[PDB]
Amino acid sequence: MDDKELIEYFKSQMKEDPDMASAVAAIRTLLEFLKRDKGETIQGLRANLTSAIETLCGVDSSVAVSSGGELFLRFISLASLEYSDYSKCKKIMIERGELFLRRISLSRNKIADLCHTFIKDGATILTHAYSRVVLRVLEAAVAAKKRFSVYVTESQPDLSGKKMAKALCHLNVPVTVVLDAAVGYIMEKADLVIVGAEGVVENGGIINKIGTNQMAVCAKAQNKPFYVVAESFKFVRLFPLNQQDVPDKFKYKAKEEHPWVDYTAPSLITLLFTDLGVLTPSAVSDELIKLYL
Amino acid sequence: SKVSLFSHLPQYSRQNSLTQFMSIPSSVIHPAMVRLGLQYSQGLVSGSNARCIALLRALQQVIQDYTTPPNEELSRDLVNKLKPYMSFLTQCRPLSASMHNAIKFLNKEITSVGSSKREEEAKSELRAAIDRYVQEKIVLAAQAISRFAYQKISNGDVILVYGCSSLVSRILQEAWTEGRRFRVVVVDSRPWLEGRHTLRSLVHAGVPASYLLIPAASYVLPEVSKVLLGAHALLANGSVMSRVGTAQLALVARAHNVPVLVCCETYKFCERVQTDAFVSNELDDPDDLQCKRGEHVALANWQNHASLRLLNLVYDVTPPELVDLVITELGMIPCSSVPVVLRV
Amino acid sequence: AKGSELSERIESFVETLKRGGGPRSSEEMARETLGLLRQIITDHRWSNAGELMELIRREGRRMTAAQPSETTVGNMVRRVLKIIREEYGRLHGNEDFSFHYAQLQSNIIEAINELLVELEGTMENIAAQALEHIHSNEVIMTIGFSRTVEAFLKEAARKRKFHVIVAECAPFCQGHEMAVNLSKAGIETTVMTDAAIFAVMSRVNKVIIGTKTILANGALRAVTGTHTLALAAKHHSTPLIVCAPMFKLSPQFPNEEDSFHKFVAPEEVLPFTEGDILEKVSVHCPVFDYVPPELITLFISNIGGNAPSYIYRLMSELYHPDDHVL
Repeated sequence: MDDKELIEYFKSQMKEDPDMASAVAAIRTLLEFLKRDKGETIQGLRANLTSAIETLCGVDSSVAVSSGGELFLRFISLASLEYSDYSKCKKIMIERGELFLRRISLSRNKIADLCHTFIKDGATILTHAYSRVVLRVLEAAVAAKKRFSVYVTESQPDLSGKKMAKALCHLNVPVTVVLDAAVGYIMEKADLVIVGAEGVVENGGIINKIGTNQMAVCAKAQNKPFYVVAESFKFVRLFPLNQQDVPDKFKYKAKEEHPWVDYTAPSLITLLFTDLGVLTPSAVSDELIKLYL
Repeated sequence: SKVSLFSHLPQYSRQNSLTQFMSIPSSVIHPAMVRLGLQYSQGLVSGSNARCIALLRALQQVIQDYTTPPNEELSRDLVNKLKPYMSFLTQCRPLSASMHNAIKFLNKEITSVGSSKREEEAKSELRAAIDRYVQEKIVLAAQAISRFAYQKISNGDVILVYGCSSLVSRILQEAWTEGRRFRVVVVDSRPWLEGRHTLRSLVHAGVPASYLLIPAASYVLPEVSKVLLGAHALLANGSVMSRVGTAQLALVARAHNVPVLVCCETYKFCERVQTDAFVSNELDDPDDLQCKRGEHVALANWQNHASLRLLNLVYDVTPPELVDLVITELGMIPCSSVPVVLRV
Repeated sequence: AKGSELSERIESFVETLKRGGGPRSSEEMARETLGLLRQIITDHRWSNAGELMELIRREGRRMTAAQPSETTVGNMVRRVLKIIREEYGRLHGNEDFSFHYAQLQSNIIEAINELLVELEGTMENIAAQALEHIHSNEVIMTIGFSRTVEAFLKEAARKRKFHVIVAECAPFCQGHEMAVNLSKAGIETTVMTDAAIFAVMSRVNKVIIGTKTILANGALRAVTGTHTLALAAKHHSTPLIVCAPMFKLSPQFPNEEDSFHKFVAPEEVLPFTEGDILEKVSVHCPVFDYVPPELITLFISNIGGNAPSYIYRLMSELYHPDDHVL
């Protein structure tokens, strides 16, 4: 099928269910594209898949999409070169893709189960922007008879924090909203910091919504732990050194341009909660190599 | 007349020639290696790269002329014969980790040789193995490292280098040939003054460059953007052993917020552990410290004075907290991840 | 017969664990635990691996809940479980353990015997590395009583000369015995109270200490007062060294707290003869202390020296991730 069908299917899948990330939609679109092929040679199919991934990347500019596409491409073909009939190989790869899609969807519950035991009783928690996995973690924590208070940030320019505040108020939890310029003023009362992630880099740092770097520095100045929640399919191969090493195709969405993302160094992070387990920033270098088979 | 702190380390001069005490038609030691050891005290020293190549060439030549004993095999005879050879070579000048790894590999190869083959077949196989080792472990690794490091250079940069090293010069020349524009700063230190090799090579290549001495390092760091360094060995805990003065540059660069990159191959990985830039070093000839003032040369006849010692170190150790990136033939990794990856 | 004796031994072990303890080293604890596990293996009925794994897991949960502070027992239990898993995976060639074989028991017993033999020869390997870290005319400071550090210093004292400073821990002064034993060997020693640790740091060259447990991320569970010592050493950039064997490594993270410390009677601090004043005053007597991993430089083990970041990898080759929680 052509690119117009690809884009239409992608947008329809995104719009049908709001509780879904871009990566899952991209993976489902790629699987549907795989099921609608007619070729006879493997590398022609490889070229078609690469072109499809490249076209899909141009619509939405997020880090997770490209990494998910690459992981899907190199995970689908562990053993598909044995027989001489195209049909058997195609069936085997379709089965492998279905298995991969099945295995993708169990990460959030594992993350919540591993992370909910780090919250004390009667504690104040700071957070930035909106993230669904953090909400799941908090739901699991409140299901275990614990009490805490939450501070959130308005997170300009789209006021994303108020949405998370409204979602939190539905679970009768004390939640308050502060300004974007009062983070350092309010760090005094906090006890721990939990944020989401948009991509994990080779040296252990992260890429996230603009405004995380200053919060991390302020928390480091007063010796507060910094926790990160992420997923396996968000691992990318990149080794930035400063703020200007980030590729420009991720900074500006499709100074005065207001870049949307920023990078945080591994020396300001305490622990990482992934579906692979609990890893210090030093083990990410090995785990990324092992993952990229 | 060594310092009490460095009493254990031996001190040697460059005028105590050891060749006077054996016959001109040498029989105790193979003549080619005698020539090599004589040359060790004059030059042929560059980051344990030329030294290892020369040692391997001499070993190949020695292996070429061998006779199988009537009541013995090659495996024990050659191993027992080689010990006085590099013992005398060590007596000439202390070795380096790369040579230790090379001789360990050669001994491992020698032991595994079976007795079924003929002498000529074994000799040819050993020569082929040595050629494969040198071809795989040095040249292709350098090409891969240059290819990897080409991606970290951008237009309008200012890169700082220290000392003389073939790898850095190769990387810079390849990057310039590829069509990128930048400029370089060279820092030198007494008494060897080895930065002039790099300065001349860069000038001949056609790259703008500046030159200065180590104590003024804090003067020019506001302009620099990157720091690029070589290495001599890689310790187990992740520290870096290099020429004296590297740690100062690392510390001042950290104080000025400048990233630091280190280039090395994977066959220099050592198994030693050190916690300070001291203890395990090598001393040199103190008379090189005499300044050629022209008139009233101070420190002349320094042995006449009662309490006066001259110190001359060769090496220092940099902790892993001052390094941000390491580039090897296997890719780019953080410093603290060196032992877990390379140990296998 | 066998069942009654096994039950009696298990009950005696649990009772000894519950009622404080005794003057027993860690090596004795590990040897006793391994002997008990071997005895359980030899004299119980089981057909497939599942029954044995469930029985071992239940016993391990019981003896771990007996005394939370002790950690070597859980490590030995997990190691035995991993050995059994390896043997079953080798013989067999989601998973099922219902398949039966007749060679598992001999292989498991032989592996346990090899592990005991390896465990026997551990102190000498740590002591053999002493000469590479201590030089002439140096000052070294230590805290508390530790057999490993004692052997480490005694081995190096045979060839070189140095001076040692010992700081007592004073809820129960134990540095006195260490100082006496060091002095008997012919080494210069000095005894000094906890209050003057910071004022003395300017004249020290190295710090060598023991430990009780090593956590996954490189953190330390030491005796009380080690945190201030580590902070003072960091203030002067003085190196710090920990001497500890391999059976003190546990696959846990510092997230439970609470029972992390161990509290004892306040009789040690304030005597009972203080009268009515002991009616509105709260007395707290902790024992153990937590140390973050940024304050540790090197680890000296029975295989070599490693950076704190390497410890994680070691864990991956010691315990299966399934058996992390009993």
